[PDB]
Amino acid sequence: KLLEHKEIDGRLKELREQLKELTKQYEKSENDLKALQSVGQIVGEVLKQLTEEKFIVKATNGPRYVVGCRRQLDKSKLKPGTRVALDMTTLTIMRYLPREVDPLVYNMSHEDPGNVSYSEIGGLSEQIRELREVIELPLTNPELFQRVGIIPPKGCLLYGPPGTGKTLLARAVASQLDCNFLKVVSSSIVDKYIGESARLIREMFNYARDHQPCIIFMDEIDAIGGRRDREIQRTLMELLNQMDGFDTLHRVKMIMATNRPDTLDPALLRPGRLDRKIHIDLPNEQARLDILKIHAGPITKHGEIDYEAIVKLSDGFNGADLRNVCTEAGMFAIRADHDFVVQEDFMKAVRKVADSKKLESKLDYKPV
Amino acid sequence: KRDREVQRTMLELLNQLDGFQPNTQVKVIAATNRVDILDPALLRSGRLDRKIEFPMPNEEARARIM
Ligand SMILES: Nc1ncnc2c1ncn2[C@@H]1O[C@H](COP(=O)(O)OP(=O)(O)OP(=O)(O)O)[C@@H](O)[C@H]1O
Ligand SMILES: [Mg+2]
Repeated sequence: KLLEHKEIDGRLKELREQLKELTKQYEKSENDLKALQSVGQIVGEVLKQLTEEKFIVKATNGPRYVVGCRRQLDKSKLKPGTRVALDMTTLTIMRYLPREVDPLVYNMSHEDPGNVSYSEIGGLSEQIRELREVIELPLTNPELFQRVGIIPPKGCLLYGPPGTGKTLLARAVASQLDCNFLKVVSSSIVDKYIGESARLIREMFNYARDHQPCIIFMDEIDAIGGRRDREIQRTLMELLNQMDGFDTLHRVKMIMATNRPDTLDPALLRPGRLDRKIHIDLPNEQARLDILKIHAGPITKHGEIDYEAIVKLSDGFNGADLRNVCTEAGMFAIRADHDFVVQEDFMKAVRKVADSKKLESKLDYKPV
Repeated sequence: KRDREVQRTMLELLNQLDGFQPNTQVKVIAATNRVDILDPALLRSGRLDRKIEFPMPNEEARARIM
């Protein structure tokens, strides 16, 4: 008798479970239909309050209006520069939002910088120490700075030949410090809309101040930091003004990277904006050996590898050149169908990358 | 090598190809006749790992072409 009872009871249980699921989609349908009745609200930044009731709000890029708080919102918190939402019928203020992220700035913060560590970067121990003293120590350990009274340097700029690792160094700093990191190619900040770039960089610095401890990195800064087309200079003025707005308390730091520091306008080169300069020169003999060891580490070689002879031959090479040496040795192995790599592959790769650098008619490069 | 906008475009090309997590599965191929013009910016070993010279076609190469 228990089989029929179990059949009907299990059917009942399954039916009630399906009924709970069905009531769930019913509630979802009612919730989204109730949502459909909702009406959006116009966003906008605020301005001077004339009285305890009437305020001036600059509705987005549109015109500014004289409006009022609804009835219940705060009055002391509404100061010039608070993002507020406005009704589209009487334009009154309700639901004053914290601030805008400017989704581009969202992208430049939550962008993967890699798992690079200080170990993976080699040959710049002096530069790594300087940068960590300028950007890491003031952030992680401020009490030394405030008690001692030292104004921490606002930012540091990195210059050198292409492929020396400035960007790699910035990536390592981003990856190893548990913080909020901002990186954006300078060329991308420039926009064809009127004055959009100045508002872009203003909102980037506002986000950095909002999301301390925040770190903003500049690569190819000479795109906009170049010597005095019109919007470039207009946004450079905004850059100078905004980063002159760094208050001593702020846990925000600046890194600019470039390949032609001479083109940079001396305006940034002045003290008070960009004090500490770091030169990442072509890797030295021991530096080249260290970089080569780092890059050839994970490869599956067989037998002894004479890194010293390679470093003897690899004159004028940069870190990217050594990475190419490793890659071309790997490709000689892959063409020869060796499951491994030998010293001869590294030899051939060094010679090949040397012929490639022959093409590299690198013009002499000069600091700031 | 170093208008201003062409510079901006080529800087964007440089950093969408070498900096801050490139690669995944995008491979670029570059062709030009004036390699002396480009010099310092793009030709970096990190950016264009291979530099493939196309020589003046050889005797047997010319015969094969015809
Ligand atoms: N000292 C080094 N140790 C290890 N790898 C290095 C070193 N220097 C350069 N490299 C490698 O060479 C390449 C250079 O890339 P990167 O963009 O960091 O160069 P860069 O000199 O900072 O150029 P740019 O300022 O134009 O971005 C990277 O793949 C990096 O891993
Ligand atoms: Mg760089």
